[PDB]
Amino acid sequence: ASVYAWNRKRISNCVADYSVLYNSASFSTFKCYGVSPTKLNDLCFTNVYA
Amino acid sequence: SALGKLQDVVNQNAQALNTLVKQLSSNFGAISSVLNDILSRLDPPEAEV
Repeated sequence: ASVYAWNRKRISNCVADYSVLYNSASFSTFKCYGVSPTKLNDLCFTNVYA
Repeated sequence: SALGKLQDVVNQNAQALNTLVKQLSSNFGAISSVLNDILSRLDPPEAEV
């Protein structure tokens, strides 16, 4: 999407593997706020939005 | 209200204990008041703060 019309997708009712995102070398910027990036698989989340 | 002098001391001590227990619910500017949430959410450089 464009930034003025940014798309939002609900992520729910699934098991999320964040170890394949953080260890991927494709992303030049990966800045997490309020949560450690290596602690993502040890937590369970509600209201996940992308 | 005959025994108010002893009950005043008892109420003051119980209220001081209740205030001391209640002060654990405050985060004091942190992201959470629970230590386990901070230790499970953050890396030690910012969990230290």
